[PDB]
Amino acid sequence: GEPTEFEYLRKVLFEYMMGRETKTMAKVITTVLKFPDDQTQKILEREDARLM
Amino acid sequence: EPTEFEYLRKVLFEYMMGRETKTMAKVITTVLKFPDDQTQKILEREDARLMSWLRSSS
Amino acid sequence: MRILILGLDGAGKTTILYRLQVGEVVTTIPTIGFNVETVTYKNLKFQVWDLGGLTSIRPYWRCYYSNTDAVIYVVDSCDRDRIGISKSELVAMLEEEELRKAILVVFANKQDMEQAMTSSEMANSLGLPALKDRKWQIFKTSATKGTGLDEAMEWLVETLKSR
Amino acid sequence: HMTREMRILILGLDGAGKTTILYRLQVGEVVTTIPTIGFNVETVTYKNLKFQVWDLGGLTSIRPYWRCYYSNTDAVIYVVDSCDRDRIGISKSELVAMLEEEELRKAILVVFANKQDMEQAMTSSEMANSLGLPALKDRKWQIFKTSATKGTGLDEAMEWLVETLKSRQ
Ligand SMILES: Nc1nc2c(ncn2[C@@H]2O[C@H](COP(=O)(O)OP(=O)(O)OP(=O)(O)O)[C@@H](O)[C@H]2O)c(=O)[nH]1
Ligand SMILES: Nc1nc2c(ncn2[C@@H]2O[C@H](COP(=O)(O)OP(=O)(O)OP(=O)(O)O)[C@@H](O)[C@H]2O)c(=O)[nH]1
Ligand SMILES: [Mg+2]
Ligand SMILES: [Mg+2]
Repeated sequence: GEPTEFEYLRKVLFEYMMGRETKTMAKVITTVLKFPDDQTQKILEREDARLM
Repeated sequence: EPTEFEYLRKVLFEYMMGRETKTMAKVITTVLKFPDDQTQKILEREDARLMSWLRSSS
Repeated sequence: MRILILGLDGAGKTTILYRLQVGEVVTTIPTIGFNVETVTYKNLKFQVWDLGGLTSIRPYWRCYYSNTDAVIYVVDSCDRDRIGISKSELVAMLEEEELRKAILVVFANKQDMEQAMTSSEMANSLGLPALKDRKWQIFKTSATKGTGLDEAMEWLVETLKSR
Repeated sequence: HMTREMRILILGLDGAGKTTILYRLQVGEVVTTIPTIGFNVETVTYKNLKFQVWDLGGLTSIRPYWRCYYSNTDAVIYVVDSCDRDRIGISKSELVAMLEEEELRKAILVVFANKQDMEQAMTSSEMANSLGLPALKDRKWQIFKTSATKGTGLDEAMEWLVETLKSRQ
């Protein structure tokens, strides 16, 4: 059995990569994948800087 | 830990930081076994972003 | 308005979402991810997020908390063994700064069953009378039959309309 | 095109020496490595030309991801451990598979028969035969004896790659 995180990430990453609810999906991705806190900070700072 | 998590973190970090995004989008959609319809939509969208960058002066 | 539907797996979250959207029972599978639909009640639109409740994915619920106006917390009234789990998830979530001002409605679901706990036991087990600085109410629901939903939603909407 | 930054992939089975080669090319020395679960990409300067060189991890389960990186590839450096007699057939089948990809049609192939400093190393000729290289009619290819640790053969292999790229139709 595939780790269930894969199914979870397929849904989250599809949404994110299609530009839908990207700040939320970025939080989820960085959490699910257990990124080191410094990388997470960098990723979420760049997400916030996306101009509408 | 799944081998794929370490791999996905390296790849997602580059993607989310805006580096080599097309290549990374191909990798992410392959690793996570996305269906080809969704993959082509995602890749079409990357190609459109790069097309809008190449044709804009500013 | 943004609403989260939370609760353990099997509680009836997804069944409630589509009962609210299309007034019918739908077949479900365990939600490994989320469902999102906009729902129209009393000429008003809510974006409702139904988050999966399986053990391995419960920890990701907090990722979705930013800008939440209300939580519908769905509890299987027949599941006496895991009401303690629901209570610990409810305590943990209400400590989150992002939900400081959120309205909490608890749906004591599966009240169509004879094995259902009463609204009263459930409030006590969930620690609801002890909650401070919180607007909250509990309601008896059956997502399959349809009972209690229209009335819980009347309360949530009016409470949201009043701040 | 010689003027412009070109793209090289370094591929091959885990343990072949890919990451060691990448950094010997970039900084001129042997560095300590771990198993690459991902990739390393570095800008490499060779004969004052700039290469975007991608060193992709060779563990079995992440080899299916190699093809994701094939777009716009000018050259593949295919690294083969000259002492691994048990897996030369696996190196062969991974090579056969990648050379079917349309994304790689334009790419030149340079095979580094690596770890030739070792006593039990297979000869270049035995390896070329084992990999099926003489059957690659439609592919510009050459095989070179190399040692990433001792530096031998790298400059000659790279000189051939650069001459071959310059000669492209
Ligand atoms: N008897 C009865 N069964 C219900 C009721 N509501 C939902 N169910 C059933 O409970 C089971 C689980 O319902 P779901 O809606 O999929 O549960 P969920 O909370 O979304 O579960 P996850 O997706 O894992 O988080 C299904 O078989 C439903 O038909 C109810 O009010 N009464
Ligand atoms: N004797 C000898 N050892 C080498 C040579 N090249 C690499 N090695 C050693 O072989 C081991 C594996 O080398 P790497 O560079 O990590 O192998 P890799 O191909 O990058 O492997 P993955 O990252 O799993 O794809 C290391 O201990 C290197 O020092 C060589 O030419 N001669
Ligand atoms: Mg569900
Ligand atoms: Mg390596």
